[PDB]
Amino acid sequence: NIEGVFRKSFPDLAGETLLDSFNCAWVEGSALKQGYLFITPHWLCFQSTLAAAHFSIEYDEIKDIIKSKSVKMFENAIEVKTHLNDTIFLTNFLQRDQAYSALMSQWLK
Repeated sequence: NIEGVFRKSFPDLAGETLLDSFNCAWVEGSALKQGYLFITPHWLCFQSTLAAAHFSIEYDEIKDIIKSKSVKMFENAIEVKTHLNDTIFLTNFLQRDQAYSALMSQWLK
């Protein structure tokens, strides 16, 4: 029912097809929120599984996407840098390589 989460959380994106989705967590400082990364043709979105916290960012707002270096077994993060110089930290991916590839495909057009 991942589509239902998307359609409830992002009604402004009701015309967007859901191309892919990934389990991960949004981390901001000391706060971690487990949730879902959604990839649509124009938007990168996240909704927390058990909390209100969510975001949506257009690919034309994204300056860079980094597959974070790690020598730790269970850390698997992606960093999203915006043109407004914000940084979004996504962690705890089960399929980080696949997520990163799916991101590249839409961001690089």
